[PDB]
Amino acid sequence: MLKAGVHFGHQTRYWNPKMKPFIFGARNKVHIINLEKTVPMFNEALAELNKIASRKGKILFVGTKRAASEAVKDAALSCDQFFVNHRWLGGMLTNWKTVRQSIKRLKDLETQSQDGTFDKLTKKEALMRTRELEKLENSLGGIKDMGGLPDALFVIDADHEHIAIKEANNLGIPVFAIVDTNSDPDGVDFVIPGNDDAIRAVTLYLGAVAATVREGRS
Amino acid sequence: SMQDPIADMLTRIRNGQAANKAAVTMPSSKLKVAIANVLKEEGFIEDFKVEGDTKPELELTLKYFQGKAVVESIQRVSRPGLRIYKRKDELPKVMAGLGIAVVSTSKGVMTDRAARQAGLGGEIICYVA
Amino acid sequence: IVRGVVVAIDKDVVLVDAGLKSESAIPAEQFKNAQGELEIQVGDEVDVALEKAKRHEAWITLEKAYEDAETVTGVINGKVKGGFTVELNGIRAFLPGSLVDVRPVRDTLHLEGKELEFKVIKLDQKRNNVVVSRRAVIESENS
Amino acid sequence: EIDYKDIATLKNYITESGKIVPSRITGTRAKYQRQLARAIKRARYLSLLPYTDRH
Amino acid sequence: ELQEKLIAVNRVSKTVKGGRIFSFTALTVVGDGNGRVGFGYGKAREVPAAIQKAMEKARRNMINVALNNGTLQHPVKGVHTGSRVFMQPASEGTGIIAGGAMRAVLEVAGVHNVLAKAYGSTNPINVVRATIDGLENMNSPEMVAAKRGK
Amino acid sequence: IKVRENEPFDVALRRFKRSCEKAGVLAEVRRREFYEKPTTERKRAKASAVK
Amino acid sequence: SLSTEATAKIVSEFGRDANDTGSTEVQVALLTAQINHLQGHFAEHKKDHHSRRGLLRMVSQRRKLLDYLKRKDVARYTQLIERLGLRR
RNA sequence: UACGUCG
RNA sequence: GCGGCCCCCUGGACGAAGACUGACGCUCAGGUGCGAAAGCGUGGGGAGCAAACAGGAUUAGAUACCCUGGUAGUCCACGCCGUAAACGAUGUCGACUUGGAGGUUGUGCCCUUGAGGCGUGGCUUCCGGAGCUAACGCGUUAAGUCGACCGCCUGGGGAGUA
Repeated sequence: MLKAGVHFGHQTRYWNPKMKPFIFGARNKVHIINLEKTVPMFNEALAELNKIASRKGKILFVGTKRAASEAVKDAALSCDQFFVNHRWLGGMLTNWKTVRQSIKRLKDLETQSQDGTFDKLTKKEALMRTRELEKLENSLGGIKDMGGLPDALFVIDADHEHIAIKEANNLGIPVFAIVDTNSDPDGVDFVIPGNDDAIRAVTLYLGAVAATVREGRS
Repeated sequence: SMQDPIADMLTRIRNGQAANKAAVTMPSSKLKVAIANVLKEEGFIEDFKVEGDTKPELELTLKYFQGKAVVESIQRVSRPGLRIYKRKDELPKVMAGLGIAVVSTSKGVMTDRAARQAGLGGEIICYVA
Repeated sequence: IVRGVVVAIDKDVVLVDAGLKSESAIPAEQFKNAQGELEIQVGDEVDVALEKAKRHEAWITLEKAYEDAETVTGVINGKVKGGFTVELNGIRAFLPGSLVDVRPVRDTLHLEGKELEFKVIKLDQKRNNVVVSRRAVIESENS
Repeated sequence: EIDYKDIATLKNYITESGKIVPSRITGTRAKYQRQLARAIKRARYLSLLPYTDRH
Repeated sequence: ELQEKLIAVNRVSKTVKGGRIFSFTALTVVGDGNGRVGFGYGKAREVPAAIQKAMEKARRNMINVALNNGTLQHPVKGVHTGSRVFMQPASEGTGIIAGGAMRAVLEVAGVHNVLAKAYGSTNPINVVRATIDGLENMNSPEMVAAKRGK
Repeated sequence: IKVRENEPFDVALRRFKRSCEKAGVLAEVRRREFYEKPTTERKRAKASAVK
Repeated sequence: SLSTEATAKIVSEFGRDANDTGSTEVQVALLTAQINHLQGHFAEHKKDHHSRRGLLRMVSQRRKLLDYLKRKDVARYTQLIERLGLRR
């Protein structure tokens, strides 16, 4: 709701002509996003995104670059929602089938880990198995309790996370992206011209989104 | 050199529809305003506007229905290399009637429906499909 | 010059906020003292003027050297009216032509394009400059 | 650059063995590299500069 | 109401280290009989696995066609790779009279009585791809009148 | 071309000839007048100098 | 090409006034002046095949303009080629 | 050779 | 195709502002011109290089590659020839259609507060979007979207031969 405070746009380099409607674009070789265009765009994204959030849907924040972590873990986990913060595996939506059995192995190995037989029979293989929980835990972290493929997708950079956008367009999932002036509005259904790599901007930004996901009529 | 300004106009409209262009400007003439009036009348362009005093400039505000473009295929039929003059019986229908063919008849620049109804053939300028 | 605040400090890397599209990153080499430690913490407003930039605030470590005539290396690159500008560690030096040009006996073209070693005696931190000595000519000319 | 009689300037833009230095080294926008070289050659004809260092 | 039929099976080869290795490719088209046409390629080591992969890919990747009463609407030309294809609505011009590998897609497409004539190449894998492209960019009088106002 | 030095000298250290004459300029003028191979040798030398 | 004083003299002779420097008689007379001057140049040299290509452009262009002015006003044509001594 | 499928 | 420097004669291109003519334009079968290299004719020249040629090797042989010599030729004047992987294997002219990094040559504006900032032309290089393409790739210098005129193609060989 609050006016974007401190980002005003970025990316002098590799700017994309399809971002030409969103650029004010003056200072010191770098491009300034027209935030007077961003505010209606971002309010629309909060509108439809709250609309699917009230229908009891799953949202899947996507935060692979740094420092979108742990800001996407903090914002998704502040809601009762899901996230990807480390490397987004190629095909966790379009073959979720195989990713379902990898999530199943993460559940079986944490149940085996903190409760069952973890000290049993070996030290070396037990260390092997625990670092399998680090690898499967940081890759399949947020999505491990989803149990479906989600009803929306909220990516924090459109060019850095083009794979996830490409799959959610492949599957008919609404993509909500904060694009920058280098990115491309591929199949992003609700584009938001913003700043992808400022931590102030993405914490303000995810703060608003996580605010409207759990917003409660009460 | 420019030897067919009509085909140049239709080229401007094909390449404007193909580039999601909002509007198309070109040099203007009586025949281009006649054709453009037929295109606005039949619903293939949104509007036209002729400006300038000593060098007129026709401007066609183009149409896009969905994301797709309205003018699906515009072709020039009676080119200068070989002109095509059809009678009222030989006068063709394009896409089996779903798409007009702009014929220059003696009564004026009309469509195929309008000139087959008027009972007179002429010089068939372009297929708009 | 940019005024920023420290927010993230992960060993060997310091993160400062400025207000642009990205937050700069300063190597601990600029915030380290002569004892071998750090002098800052999260929440401190430090100065940073932007490793071809960290030298501007790294020359402060060369003071304990110029206090006892520290021999360095440089090269002439600029020339005006009797004044010569030498790039010494990135600081413009001053060399008058009192001895550089006087009583020409031959083709004195061994000046523009010379790369030797000069000596320094006095330094000026008030004029951000380092005037070269005069007697050191007995080393730069024919070492 | 425009002039060839100023052999101080020309002598900066030449190597120790009489050869013209490339603009890849000395900067010198190509127009002035061309004027330069042509002036060096006019000067070598007048024996203001040498063609080589083994005359 | 699925109405599947196979057009072409071939034996392709690979040429590994020790001799050659022979694989089989199917090419099928399914369709309900009222628009809704799909084709699938599918390739496998034996013929029934190939046709099954082809059907399974063809049941998805299925496209709508705006039919007329039982036939096409306006004459349409679809091209794919080297294969240029004409079709003409033939307003009850009885019977589907199309080339091989075009008769099948037009048959399960639900159209009954068009006139065709494929030109150019007439490789079956590209003559469909030039019938769907074709039937895909054929639009109806309620779509053209939707576009241009009336 | 020349070098000299005063009495502090040990080694030749004449790398003035890895600057100009020895390596390229004399090995180049050992072999044929073309006009043709140099146009392509320079074409692929400037086409190789790329990032 | 031609001298500034020469071009100014021919514009003054053939135009309606000075500044009428694009009229058809004027262009024809300037092309004619240069054609004759280069007759003097190409009597010598004779293997300046590049400069001659420029000359044949002048000849062809003069010809085009004479054809224009012939099919616009024939009185201007006859006065013009009468005055320039061309046509043989 | 050689690829044509069920309660 | 043109590479030291200087003079003389000379062709074209591009840019800036303004003036003038007023469709005078585009393409072009036959026709005419120019057209690398080798070659030919007459007369010069001839240092290097080098077909032919000779010798030495290598080799089973070596009419070759390698070595040592070496004539025409290459160079000049005038005439002929009339061809090349004469190639961006892409005819000419014009119009329209997302971009990025350069090079080169003009010009305008702004503190020129420097080796700057903002534009606007001409030519050119690399990469790529849509589109096209059998693919490879082309991609505002198109092989995209069109128009005008020309040239040429119609299976391989025989044969570009008789």
